[PDB]
Amino acid sequence: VLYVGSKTKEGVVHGVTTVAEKTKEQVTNVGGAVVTGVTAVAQKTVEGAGSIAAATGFVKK
Amino acid sequence: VLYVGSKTKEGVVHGVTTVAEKTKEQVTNVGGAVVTGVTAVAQKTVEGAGSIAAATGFVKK
Amino acid sequence: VLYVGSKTKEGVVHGVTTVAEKTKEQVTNVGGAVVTGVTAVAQKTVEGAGSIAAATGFVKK
Amino acid sequence: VLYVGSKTKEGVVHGVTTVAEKTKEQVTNVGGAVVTGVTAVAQKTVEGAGSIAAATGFVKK
Amino acid sequence: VLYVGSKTKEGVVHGVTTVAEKTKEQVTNVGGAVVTGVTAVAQKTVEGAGSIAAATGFVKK
Amino acid sequence: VLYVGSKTKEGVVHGVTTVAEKTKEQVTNVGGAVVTGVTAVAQKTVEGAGSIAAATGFVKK
Repeated sequence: VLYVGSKTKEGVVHGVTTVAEKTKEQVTNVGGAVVTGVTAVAQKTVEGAGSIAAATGFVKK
Repeated sequence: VLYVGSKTKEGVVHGVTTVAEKTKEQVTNVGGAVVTGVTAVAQKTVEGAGSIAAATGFVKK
Repeated sequence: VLYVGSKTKEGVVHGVTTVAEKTKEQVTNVGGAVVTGVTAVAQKTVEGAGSIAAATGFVKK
Repeated sequence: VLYVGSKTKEGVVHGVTTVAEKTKEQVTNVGGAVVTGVTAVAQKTVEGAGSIAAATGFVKK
Repeated sequence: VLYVGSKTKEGVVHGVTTVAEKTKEQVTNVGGAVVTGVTAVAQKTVEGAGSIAAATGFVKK
Repeated sequence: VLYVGSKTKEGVVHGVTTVAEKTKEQVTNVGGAVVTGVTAVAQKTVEGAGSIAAATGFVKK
């Protein structure tokens, strides 16, 4: 890989905004996965054979 | 891979916005996945054979 | 692959917006996979054999 | 005025919102009035004869 | 004036959202009034012989 | 004026949220008024003959 005089963005995440003033969450999980709210996942390169890169709310049995 | 004088951008997520004033959330998940809200996932390169890159609300058995 | 003085976008997600004032959600998942809300998934390359790139609300058996 | 139990609003401004990501303003005012933004104005009563209540962008020669 | 359990709205504004992704304003002004944005006036009572309630972009001579 | 359990809003302004990432103003005003941003104005009563209640970008000669 060669760059000269370049400005490039790879796997970047930015400017994630949320606005509220009243919010209630009543999660009652027992055995799985519950994801609520804001999250940011940003990779550039991952190598694997059966791997999971960006899991949000994942169960595997 | 060669770049000269380029302003490319690759695998970006930006400017995701949610505006509210009243939110209420009730979940009663027992055995799977319940993802609710805002999630921002961005990659450039993934390698695999049985890989999963961006899993959101994923259940596998 | 070579670039000379080019501005380009590859695999991007921008300017996704939701606006509301009242949101009420009562999901009661019993073992499947429920996704509600906003998610932003963006890659450039996905290499696999039986891979999954962007799964949102995915159940597998 | 004899409220004996009621949920009321009397002259309110709520939930004004503006979404953008690129914005440029160029104003070269010389002798007047220029308004280029977001303004929220709300009253209940005004009095008097020569009265101005909401004067967003007003010139009075 | 009486209210014995009545939910009422008296002169309000809401849900006046606006959305864009590229704005550029180049107003040039010398002698008048210019308004080039979003404004929300919500009043209940105004009175007077020469009253002006909601003037947006007003010139008076 | 009498209240025995009325839940009342009388001249309020809430939730005027605006969102951007890139913003640039180039104001070159002379001898006048220029307003380019966010303002919140909320009154209940103003009393007076020659009265101005909510002036935003006002010039009187």
